[PDB]
Amino acid sequence: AAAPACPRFDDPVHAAADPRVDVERITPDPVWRTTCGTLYRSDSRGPAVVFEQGFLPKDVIDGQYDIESYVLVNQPSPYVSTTYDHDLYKTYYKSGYNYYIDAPGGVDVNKTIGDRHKWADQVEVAFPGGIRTEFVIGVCPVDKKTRTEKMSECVGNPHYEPWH
Repeated sequence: AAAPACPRFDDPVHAAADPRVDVERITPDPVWRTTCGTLYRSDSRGPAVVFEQGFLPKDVIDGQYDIESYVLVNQPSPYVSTTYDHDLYKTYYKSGYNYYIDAPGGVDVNKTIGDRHKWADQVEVAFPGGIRTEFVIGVCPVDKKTRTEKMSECVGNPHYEPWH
């Protein structure tokens, strides 16, 4: 069978864990992701924390709202970064976990700032205000020495709420 199209929420930051994010401050003009495939995030923070809190951004108030600046220099920002690439965890050595995300929206970085910048290979989606736990599917821990997922140790998020 051929797959169906994706639901479209009216609120572009419907997914935000911190709704104080000010969408009008995002620069440059964001190109919102309209697909709904699984996204991924490398993070060293453990699933007990992420499943309780979701992914909260570092600074929705005074953080770096410019996406190009945030991608290039990684200051505290209103964004939580994710990737289209299931395998990007292989490039994140420090990071103990590959989180699986099923969330509407997000700013498509390469569509917003182009695909010629230094980190275009990361195929990132930046979530303004972060990501509520109901949109975090689960996680797989990563074996650092082989850069592989420990698949018998993946865990589903009890708070995940499928929506499509």
